[PDB]
Amino acid sequence: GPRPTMSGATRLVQKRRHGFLSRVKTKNGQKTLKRRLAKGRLRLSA
Amino acid sequence: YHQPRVPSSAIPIPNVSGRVPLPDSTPVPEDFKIEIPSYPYGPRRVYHQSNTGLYGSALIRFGNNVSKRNEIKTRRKWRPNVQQKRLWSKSLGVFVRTRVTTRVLRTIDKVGGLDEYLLGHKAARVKELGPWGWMLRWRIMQTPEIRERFAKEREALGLPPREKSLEEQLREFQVAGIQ
Amino acid sequence: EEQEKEAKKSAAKAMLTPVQEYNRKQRELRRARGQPALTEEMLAKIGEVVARNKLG
Amino acid sequence: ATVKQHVQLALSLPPRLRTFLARYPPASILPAGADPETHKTPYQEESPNPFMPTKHPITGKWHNPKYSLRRQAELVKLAQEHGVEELLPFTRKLNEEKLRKRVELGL
Amino acid sequence: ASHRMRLQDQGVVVRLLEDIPKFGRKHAIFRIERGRMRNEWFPKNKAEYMTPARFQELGLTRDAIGEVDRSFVI
RNA sequence: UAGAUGUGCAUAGUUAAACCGAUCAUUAAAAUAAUGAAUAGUGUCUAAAGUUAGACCCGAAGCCUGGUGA
RNA sequence: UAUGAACUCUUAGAGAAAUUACUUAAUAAACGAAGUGAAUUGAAAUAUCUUAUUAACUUCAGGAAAAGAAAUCAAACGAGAUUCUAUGAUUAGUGUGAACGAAAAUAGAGCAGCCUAUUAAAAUAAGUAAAAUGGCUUUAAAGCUGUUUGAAUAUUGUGGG
Ligand SMILES: [K+]
Ligand SMILES: [K+]
Ligand SMILES: [Mg+2]
Ligand SMILES: [Mg+2]
Ligand SMILES: [Mg+2]
Ligand SMILES: [Mg+2]
Ligand SMILES: [Mg+2]
Ligand SMILES: [Mg+2]
Ligand SMILES: [Mg+2]
Ligand SMILES: [Mg+2]
Ligand SMILES: [Mg+2]
Ligand SMILES: [Mg+2]
Ligand SMILES: [Mg+2]
Ligand SMILES: [Mg+2]
Ligand SMILES: [Mg+2]
Repeated sequence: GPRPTMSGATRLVQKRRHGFLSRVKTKNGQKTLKRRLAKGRLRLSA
Repeated sequence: YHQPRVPSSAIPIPNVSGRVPLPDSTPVPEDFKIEIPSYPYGPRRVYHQSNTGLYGSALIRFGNNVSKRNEIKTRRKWRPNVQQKRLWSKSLGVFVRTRVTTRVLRTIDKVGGLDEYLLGHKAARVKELGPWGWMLRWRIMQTPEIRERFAKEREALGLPPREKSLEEQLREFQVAGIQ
Repeated sequence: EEQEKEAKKSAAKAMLTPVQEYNRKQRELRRARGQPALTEEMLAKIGEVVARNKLG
Repeated sequence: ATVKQHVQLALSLPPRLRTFLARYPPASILPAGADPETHKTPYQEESPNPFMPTKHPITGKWHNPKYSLRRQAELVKLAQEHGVEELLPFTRKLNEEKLRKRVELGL
Repeated sequence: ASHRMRLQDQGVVVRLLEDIPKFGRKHAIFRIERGRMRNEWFPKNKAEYMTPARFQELGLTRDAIGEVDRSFVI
């Protein structure tokens, strides 16, 4: 069953894993942004 | 590679990447670089190992490993016979170290030396030289032998006599550095 | 920005062999010769062949 | 007046033919008292026959003809429709050359 | 014996320039192993490669290739 | 004005096949000796169908590739 | 038809994008070529095969790119670059099978030829053609290719098919 995995979760780690700079500065991250941008997303990261 | 020092030339043999860093002893003006003209056909997008040696037209090839009974296909690779040899350059007068294939070693003996293998103008050769072979070509062009050889071949073709060479600029900096 | 780009694209002209410099030089002169023109006299003689091979 | 009509027939040919005849004019259309070897055209001096291969004197290598065998047939097929096949130089693609070689030797 | 054998190289044609002892006299054409010419003779300017262009300037033809004379003496 | 051009099917059969041909094939030469095979096709529409495409509809566990996440 | 204004981030460097600190700093996706390259699936199992030179990934490039004026096809008559669509063709052919699968030619869309290329390139092409061997492709040819070897000089019949 599901677990409470977001307990004690900090917003500093949200920006280091799923932030914007963690994608534009990487090879695989540019695909995510280019994929989410072609779909029309407003929230490209975090 | 670790190339030797040219006997009577302040210009060192270019680096694999195309840079020509001069020693600190040689006085150089501020913001000065020895930029080699770009390779016409550009680098090789596959098998970057060939962008740093005399590989001719050889690359890494992919095929199959066919079994004996069922002829089951398995992907394998064919690598060129790349060796590291110290080739003699008459113009430079030193042993230029480079990675050359055994097939290109025969072409060097067929044309009459490394200098004659780098000065070829046919399209099939400029492609075989590659970025590295194109840098050595530029180097031997600065030597006084090739400069005095092309100046003689221009008279046989009815061309006018042919401004300041690169080796002279470095000579003037050693002079200007004293005053 | 473009002047330093064409001077960079055409920077390899100093690495040309004496033969390569000769072919390009001859081409510069050949383009100046132009195209030969057909004089009215020659044009008139060409019309005779056309008329002879069509009418008689 | 007949002369003005002839000049109109020469200027009515396709530009492809007028261009070829301009740089490779045969001795037939040249002036009466003129000589073939003299007053040659810059194109003719390079090679008398553009359809035949020429061996460079300085370098012992054969230069391909200025017009390949395919292009030689386009001019013959284009020159024959306008009655100007007599002005083209010798060619293995000429209608009379293909027929003479067959009748002379045969299969 | 067989109708097909292993492909081997016979050597590179070279023209001596300094009268090497035990091999041949000066201006002697013959086939020598590529290893010695590429590493010992060519760097020391003891010989030169006989390219088809070199054959024309010297006026000789490909039928002028000699043989190695091990018994040569200065 | 004139000329030409644009798949196809059928009109001749027979045999493994060509030659051959209202005849052809086997008979190692042939031959009514014997046996078999000969006369309306073509196009369109309506409908039912064979074939390949998801092929009447719904439904796996799994396999591979590229990415995501400690 | 002209004209004033048109902030911040992606997008200087750093960073937890729309901040810092500076400054008259600035280009997504789809499509294109090459390189690499599966499996489900079908064969009523399954190895060759098929799925498939597919999907996907990587590099490079432009508004398109690639390709292109025959070392092409034809067959004893002749055609005359490349590209797209259809017929040819459930064909020739290969494959044990399952299946895979051309070209000539025809019709249409476009049509453009050249080296003096309407952008500035060749002194006519040698480690090349080709052979053996290991693979790819494929009908055994042709084409691509690692390794080891390695030619000839024009119809006055040299070279490739
Ligand atoms: K078949
Ligand atoms: K083959
Ligand atoms: Mg759990
Ligand atoms: Mg925790
Ligand atoms: Mg590499
Ligand atoms: Mg050996
Ligand atoms: Mg029939
Ligand atoms: Mg930044
Ligand atoms: Mg900024
Ligand atoms: Mg088709
Ligand atoms: Mg079965
Ligand atoms: Mg040629
Ligand atoms: Mg080959
Ligand atoms: Mg053959
Ligand atoms: Mg061939």
